[PDB]
Amino acid sequence: DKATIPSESPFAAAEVADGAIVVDIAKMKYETPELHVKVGDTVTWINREAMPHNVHFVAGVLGEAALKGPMMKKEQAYSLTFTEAGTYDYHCTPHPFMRGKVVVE
Amino acid sequence: DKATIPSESPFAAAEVADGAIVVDIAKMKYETPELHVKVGDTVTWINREAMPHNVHFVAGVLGEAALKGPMMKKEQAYSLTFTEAGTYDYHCTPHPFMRGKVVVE
Amino acid sequence: TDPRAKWVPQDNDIQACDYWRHCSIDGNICDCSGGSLTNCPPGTKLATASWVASCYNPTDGQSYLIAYRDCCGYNVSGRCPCLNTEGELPVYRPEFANDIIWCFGAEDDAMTYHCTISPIVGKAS
Amino acid sequence: TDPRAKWVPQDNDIQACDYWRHCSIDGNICDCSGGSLTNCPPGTKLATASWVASCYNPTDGQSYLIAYRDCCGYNVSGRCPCLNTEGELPVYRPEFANDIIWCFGAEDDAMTYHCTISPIVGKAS
Amino acid sequence: APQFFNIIDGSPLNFDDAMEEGRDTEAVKHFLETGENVYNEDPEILPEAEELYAGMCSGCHGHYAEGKIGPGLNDAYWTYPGNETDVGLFSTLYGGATGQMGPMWGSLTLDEMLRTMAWVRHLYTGDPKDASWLTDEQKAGFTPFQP
Amino acid sequence: APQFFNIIDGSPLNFDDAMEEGRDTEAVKHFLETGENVYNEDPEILPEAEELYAGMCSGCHGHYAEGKIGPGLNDAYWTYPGNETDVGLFSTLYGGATGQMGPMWGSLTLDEMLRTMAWVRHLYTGDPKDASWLTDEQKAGFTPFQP
Amino acid sequence: EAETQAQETQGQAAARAAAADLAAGQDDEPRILEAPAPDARRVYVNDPAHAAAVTQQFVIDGEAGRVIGMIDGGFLPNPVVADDGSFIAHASTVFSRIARGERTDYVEVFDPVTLLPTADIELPDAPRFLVGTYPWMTSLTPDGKTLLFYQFSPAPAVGVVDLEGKAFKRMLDVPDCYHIFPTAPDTFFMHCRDGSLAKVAFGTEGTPEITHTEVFHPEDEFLINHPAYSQKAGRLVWPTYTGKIHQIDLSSGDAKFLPAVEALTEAERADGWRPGGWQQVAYHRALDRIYLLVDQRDEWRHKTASRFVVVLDAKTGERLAKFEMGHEIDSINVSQDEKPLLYALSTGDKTLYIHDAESGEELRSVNQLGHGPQVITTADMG
Amino acid sequence: EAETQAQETQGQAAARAAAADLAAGQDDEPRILEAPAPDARRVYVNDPAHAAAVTQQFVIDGEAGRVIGMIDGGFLPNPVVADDGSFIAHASTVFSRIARGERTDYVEVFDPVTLLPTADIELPDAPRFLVGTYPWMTSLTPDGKTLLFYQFSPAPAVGVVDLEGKAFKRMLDVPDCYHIFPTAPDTFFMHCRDGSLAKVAFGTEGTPEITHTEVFHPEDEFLINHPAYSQKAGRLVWPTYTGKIHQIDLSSGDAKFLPAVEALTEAERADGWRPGGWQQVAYHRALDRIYLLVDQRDEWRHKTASRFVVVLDAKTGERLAKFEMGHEIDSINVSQDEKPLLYALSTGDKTLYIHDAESGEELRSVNQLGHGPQVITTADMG
Ligand code: HEC
Ligand code: HEC
Ligand SMILES: [Cu+2]
Ligand SMILES: [Cu+2]
Ligand code: NA
Ligand code: NA
Repeated sequence: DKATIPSESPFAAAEVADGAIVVDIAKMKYETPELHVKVGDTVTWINREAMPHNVHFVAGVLGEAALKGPMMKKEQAYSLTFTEAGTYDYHCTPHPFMRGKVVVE
Repeated sequence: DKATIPSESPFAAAEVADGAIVVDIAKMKYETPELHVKVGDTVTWINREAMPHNVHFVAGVLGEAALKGPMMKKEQAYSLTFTEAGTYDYHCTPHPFMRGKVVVE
Repeated sequence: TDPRAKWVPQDNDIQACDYWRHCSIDGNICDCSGGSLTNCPPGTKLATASWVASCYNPTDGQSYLIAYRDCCGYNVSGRCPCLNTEGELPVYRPEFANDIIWCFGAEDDAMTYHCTISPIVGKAS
Repeated sequence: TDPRAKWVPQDNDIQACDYWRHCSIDGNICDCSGGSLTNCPPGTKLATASWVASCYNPTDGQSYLIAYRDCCGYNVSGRCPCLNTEGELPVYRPEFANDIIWCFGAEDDAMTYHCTISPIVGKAS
Repeated sequence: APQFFNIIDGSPLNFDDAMEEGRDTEAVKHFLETGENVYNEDPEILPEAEELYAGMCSGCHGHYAEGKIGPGLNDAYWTYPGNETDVGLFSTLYGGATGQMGPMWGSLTLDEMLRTMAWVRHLYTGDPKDASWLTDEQKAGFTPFQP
Repeated sequence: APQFFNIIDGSPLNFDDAMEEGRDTEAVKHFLETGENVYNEDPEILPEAEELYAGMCSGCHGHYAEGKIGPGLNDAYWTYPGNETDVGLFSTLYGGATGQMGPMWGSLTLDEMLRTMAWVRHLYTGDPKDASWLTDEQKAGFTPFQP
Repeated sequence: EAETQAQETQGQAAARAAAADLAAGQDDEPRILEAPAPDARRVYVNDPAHAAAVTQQFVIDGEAGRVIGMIDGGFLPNPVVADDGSFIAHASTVFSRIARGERTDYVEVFDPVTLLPTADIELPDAPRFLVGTYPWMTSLTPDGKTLLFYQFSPAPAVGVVDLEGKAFKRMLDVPDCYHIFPTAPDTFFMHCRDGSLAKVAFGTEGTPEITHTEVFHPEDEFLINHPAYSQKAGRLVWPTYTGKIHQIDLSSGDAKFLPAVEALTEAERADGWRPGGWQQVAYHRALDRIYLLVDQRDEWRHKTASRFVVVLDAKTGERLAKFEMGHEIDSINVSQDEKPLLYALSTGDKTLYIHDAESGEELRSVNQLGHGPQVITTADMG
Repeated sequence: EAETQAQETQGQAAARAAAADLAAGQDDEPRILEAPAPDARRVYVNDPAHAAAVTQQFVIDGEAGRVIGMIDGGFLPNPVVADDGSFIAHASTVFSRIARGERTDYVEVFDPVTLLPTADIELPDAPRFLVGTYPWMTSLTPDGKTLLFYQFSPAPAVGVVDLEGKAFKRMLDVPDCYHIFPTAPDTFFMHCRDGSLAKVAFGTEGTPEITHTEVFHPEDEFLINHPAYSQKAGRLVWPTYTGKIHQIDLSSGDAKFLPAVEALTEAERADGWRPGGWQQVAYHRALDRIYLLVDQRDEWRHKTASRFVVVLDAKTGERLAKFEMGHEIDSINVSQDEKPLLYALSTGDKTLYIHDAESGEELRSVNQLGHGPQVITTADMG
């Protein structure tokens, strides 16, 4: 695969250490649409509003199968560690208009 | 393969050639249950009652596929020319209890 | 009306369950989904076999044998449902049983029930 | 009752269409086919995504965001149908549209609609 | 008296060809005069009638006239409608039908014909009420046949 | 006077690193003293402000600060809560954040920072009543930003 | 908007907990429920839906009058329930294009708690008999290891499905008989056109051994399509159009005809009383009682609903009670426990009325049971 | 049970005719009928059946108020009708085990007279958007040679199906826009999230050319999911929740925005009148008239049925009439002939009420139209 999952289920945002790579979700959008990280970094998405959101990578992007991430409720987080360089696009399952990408270098 | 259908659909009994081999159908049964004919003979079933009836030979008897003859209303006939020699069992589709047999010798 | 009361046939409306030729119909009247009293609706397959019943015609006082053939290859029409059992016999006497899906002989081996027609195939007792 | 009258929520019966958490539900109440207010019936698949709506709770005067997730992989239950549209928006604003079959994320990719649950996912405005 | 005609071509049956033995019986006289066959359901006759049917008819028509190589004779249906009456049944045997069912005025006496006929009516499986060839008293004692 | 600290390590901001030019303006004096940025929603300033944002921030934060390489700056959510205030926002520009967001004293004078911030506050797409950095006269005259 | 008193109490208790949970600070965490363990009061209601292409089965808790689950089915499926509650199954039929296209007959086995399918066994050459749902046209052998189904055309036959091995075995050639009443892992009885009963003993291979019993009913006596059969007791309760009841005891492995009984009294028959409906008979094993849906009706209206249920001692034929159901009932059945429930299903109301079998009093009801619910099935546990 | 005042008419005619055939000795010889030639008065009613796994469409002769045919369908199918009556089709969805198992999305084309399927085109990877039925979520191009359907997840797109060639062609990547209004064999418009219209010109291959129009409505103005579109006239009629009407002229191949018009009067909006239902708008090409389902209701009851229909001049916005439908109507439409019929469908009554568009008088009706009928489709012939 192109990434590993630290936590299969969402976890409390408060557990995200200061200084960690974070993409906040609020107002129906990924606050950082074009995130640039290095091979090996772990990205953590934190939903900041009541509206549930998740990250969804279609099949073939992070691996054979698509990665339909779990829905984060307010103050919940989800992480993904990228093990290979490249550009991986994603969107929010119920809100296709919500799109973002992670550039692994 | 083992028989030919002179007429696809049933026809009036009046058109039945006098002296022809005939199996009458009445009172829920084939009045001549064990008909004996010779290779090349054309047997003709004639329904004599209001209750509709037909002749049904399951797959493998008169050929690869089964022969589900058409329903005969009162005073209607249906014929079959037996080409190979052998015993050919048949029944009435809606009335599985109505059993018949044609011995070709 | 009373469902348990003796069946009283009429000869003035084929879309009503008390129409005389429907004395032993089970399902839906074809005339209500594009067919007619004796024809199948477009797209359906016409069965050859069926269950029968002797129905009394109040118009001429004669009884006729009705051949309840089904139009098949379609989901139940859902229009004009009727269930009558004049002379209807249990399944071990299939020739007169009407819970059976009489679709045998239909083109393309269609066996799904859509509706039933009420054609006369002869006079009865 | 009057279908066009303003919606009046209650907090004493979850099987009634006027139960407060159902202010924007579309389909059938899961509690009526083996599920519960917030759980799916046995044999069905639980979707992750859904449409939402802010529902007013007459009990505490607070408004909560309800996530209308569907239980899928089964034909419509046919029990307890309801259709409310408090704050419901057209399809071009999917996050609040309820004609959409919210089955995305369900196990085995089940996409058929069976019923809808009404769980609270947070407080609203 | 009844009309005795060949069931196929309608010509009068010629009783002059009948065997001389068995033309005198009281049953024959009564029958030729009234069209009624007194041997029907006749206890003192059936046993013999049965033997007659066994050797003379069972081979083609079946052990119980249910049908086999030939057509059934035990029900209300008759290819030749007149056979629902004994005058017609008799005419069938005496003058013959078609194919292998030809005239029997050479093999059976008039009396043997009526006896054999009785067994055929006895093998009837239809409703007694429909046994038009029977008197009321006989209808009352008739029971649909069963082996 | 408000306290100016680096938003990440909390060390005091060293104004000695500030450009010598543009420290004297009345805006800077007032801001440093009260923590108020008088350029907020100031029409005469908005044009230069937008240009200042264009050259220095749009590259990482997007043409309208909706977000890109860096997080969006146009809504109610802030990674660093203090940025909801102008003292906090300024502290972020002056001291920098983490990652690619470094200090800005080597690219903007003190006055230019306040003008740039004026534009960031201008791109705000929330309801006027939420702009806690705005004053009534500014609010009533303020309208959620739309391209 | 119409709720029954039972579902109203449930709906209220549910609101109560949800309100208290919220108030106590609990959070909603949606999951997939499991149905409660099957028990005596568990009852199944199958909806043939007037022969629609798709159908539904409702799994119900009779004690509470609550729907605890459902199972989807194809065209006119036949449901079966293991008496020991270890599993449930059915023989179904589907098409590649709703009601047209390639047909596929198959058998599915389900987990009684998760309702998940544990087996999907395809039947070769679409052999199922497509007819109004008759409980005994698809039956389970006493060991629950085999499922038997009837085939009408092109010839009378019964299919043998190995549930244990999850595989179709073979078709068994049978006389002109109908229905299947399993008495052993390799034996079952059928009812023949001639009025006799047929005993069919089949092995893993070879022609099955068939024998006939004496003809137990005249040709003008009509035995309904829905007789009651208790596999545990080996009792076959078969009513006629007039309410006359033929009881056959198969417990010994061979048919033993018991004294005929009359469900209706002389007075009632003289007043036009006759049985009527779909599942007209019910039989309680332990109590050895017979239940029959009856009413006053013309002789050819035998499939119409009935508003009364008479109960009689199956041994003495003695009348024990007569209940006024208060509704148009098409089918009945009972739970097999000590103080049984009397289930009365109305096809027209699409409602299951649950009564106390002793007093006949209506206890609760469950509505919205499909488009035309017709069959009630229960498990004889213990 | 009930028969419409037009059903009895047909039932009597058939009775009278059959009685005559019997009297004259004319024997019954059953055959498969063909539907009458599609005409201006032919109307289609699709029954989504409240999202059931299987559905039905009823072909109706609006003039006689008679059902002349039916067509089965899967899960939430999208129906289309060739304006020249040469054919009809739909995008459907089926599963291998009723509502579970492998999913298959496909397009079927039907002969309008025999109702026989002339094509079964499979859509790769189940791309259909499963949602309540919106007529314009699946559309036919002007030449009737291509069918376009919308895909919602995992990303907005529209599938191109070649009916002439009977094959799926490709999926088109589109912006976050919804609905499909074809204006040419290679062009169609869409409504976007930002309130603009999107123009999509697509070739046989390569990235489609996409352009946006100006934003024609404010963010807080909500446009219903059932706008009326006349492909022949190139007129798009899009109402808001308040009855405000946005008209877009697409004839020139480019969007031309017409003056907005208010379907409800100031007095009415003041008294709480608002449009409501499913297919809330109809548009008659020749007469250039707009029909809207309205009633008095709270603002968040926009999907409930209405009892009135107001008619107005599309060009001037002048109120021409206001009909009291006498029933709970969820959807309306009109025949496109000279003196059009006004179709009023009630999901609750499962009945189609046929009115005179000029007077608004109810002429006839057709009942028993499925479980929850919702979509009326007509062909603009000539
Ligand atoms: C085989 C050589 C036969 C023997 C021995 C008997 N019958 Fe026959 N019978 C035979 C045939 C092939 C037919 C059909 C004739 C036709 O033209 O259709 C018959 C017919 C009859 C009938 C007519 C029944 C009807 O349907 O109307 C009768 C009454 C009859 N046969 C009587 C009969 C008796 C009494 C016999 C023993 C003395 C007997 N048959 C012998 C062939 C043969
Ligand atoms: C790329 C080299 C950048 C340029 C040029 C600018 N910013 Fe930035 N900014 C960048 C990153 C990677 C981040 C995230 C920092 C973190 O620790 O998460 C930021 C963040 C900000 C913030 C914080 C917003 C919040 O949510 O708290 C602000 C207020 C900000 N940036 C402002 C800003 C201005 C005004 C700029 C132009 C002078 C500017 N940034 C340029 C990366 C980059
Ligand atoms: Cu989202
Ligand atoms: Cu027959
Ligand atoms: Na005969
Ligand atoms: Na932000």
